[PDB]
Amino acid sequence: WLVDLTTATQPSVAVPRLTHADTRGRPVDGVLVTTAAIKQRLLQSFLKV
Amino acid sequence: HQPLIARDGPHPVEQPVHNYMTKVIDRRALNAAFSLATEAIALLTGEAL
Amino acid sequence: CFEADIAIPSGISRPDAAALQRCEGRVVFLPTIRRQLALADVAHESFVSGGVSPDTLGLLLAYRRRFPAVITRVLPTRIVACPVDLGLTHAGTVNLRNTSPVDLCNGDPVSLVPPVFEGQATDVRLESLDLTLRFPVPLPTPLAREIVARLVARGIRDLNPDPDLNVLYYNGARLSLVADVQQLASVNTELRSLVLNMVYSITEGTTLILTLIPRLLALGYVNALLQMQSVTREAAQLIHPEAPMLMRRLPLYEALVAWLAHAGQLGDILALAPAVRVCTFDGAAVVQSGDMAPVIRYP
Amino acid sequence: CNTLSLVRFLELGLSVACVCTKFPELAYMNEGRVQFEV
Repeated sequence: WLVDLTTATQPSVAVPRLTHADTRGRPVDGVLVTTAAIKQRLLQSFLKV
Repeated sequence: HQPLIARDGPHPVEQPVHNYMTKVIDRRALNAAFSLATEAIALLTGEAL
Repeated sequence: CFEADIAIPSGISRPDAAALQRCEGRVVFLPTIRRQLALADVAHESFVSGGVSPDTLGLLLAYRRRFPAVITRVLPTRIVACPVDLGLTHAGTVNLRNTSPVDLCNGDPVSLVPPVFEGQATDVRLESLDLTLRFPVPLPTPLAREIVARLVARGIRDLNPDPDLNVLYYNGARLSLVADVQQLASVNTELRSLVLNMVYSITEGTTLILTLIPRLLALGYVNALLQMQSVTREAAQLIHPEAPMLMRRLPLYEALVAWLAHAGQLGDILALAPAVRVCTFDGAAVVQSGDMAPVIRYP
Repeated sequence: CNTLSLVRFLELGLSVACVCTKFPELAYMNEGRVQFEV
């Protein structure tokens, strides 16, 4: 369910030139704002980073 | 500049519309305020010392 | 003063922009006094109260309810109005657009309905976002109280037919109330509910008092002093009306509150109280139609 | 009054793999024969 929701949209006409890293090298391409209540039961059952 | 998969067969020819589409910026307020009492007007200026 | 901003919505045309250039100095009504407002609180489409378009009653309920604002400077993306109802008395001079009478050096002008004048005059419509700004008419207190009681009197002769009420001279001018060709047939259907209000509050009370006062005085300082200042007035009205009309206490006193409840409605409805004053400086003391006037805050 | 009127694009790499052979330069040609001997 998430993985299509992860890419139902399409990438914008945008290169930021200032990227948010992943401590290795990896650039971040999404945000996924959620509520506090949903984020709890989502993380502990659908692993993790 | 959208791609073209320019076709075989006698179906007529593809045509690149490299159109300029515009958008429109909104305007927002974002207002904030704070009180100041009847005293501290002579104070913070230098009157009532 | 405390200038309040009304937000211009998205894409309008240049005549819609020029429609915003023919309104610099009008009168605007708004529900709340938030420092940033939108155009959705302004339009005549924001006056719906029962799912239908309001009448001149339904406007004058809101015209006595919500708050006047006068646009000093027009803007792209904003509307600056320094509102009247905020500020101390006789401060914050503002500027209005006159309509056909004078607005003399005094008079304390009053906002009121458009269809007492030309209905599709000052009903300025935005074409792009498709809304309607029906600006009220600023009439001074004597003539504003004059014309409001004439058309409802003209509504009576238009109600159940068989002089001509419409001449009404001003100090100099002859004021043509009748805009005949298409307006007056729309007049008696847009003051339609309102005439019933001026009637039913008269038919109830007079037919209540003529079974109140005969039921009073014998059911004593108010007794003999009832007709003391009403000698040959109320007994004469008891002689005239009770003869050519018809003639129960527990529904009666129940009807006593209900009529007088409707009476307290109409006093807030009618009589058009002054809100802003013309008392200018160094003017010609006499304003003309389409010309500005320095207008000061409180009556 | 703004930029970002730019997108970029190309497509190769797999554009030769599925193709899985190629003769380039066909001249003015009339008939192409390939015969099989099994």
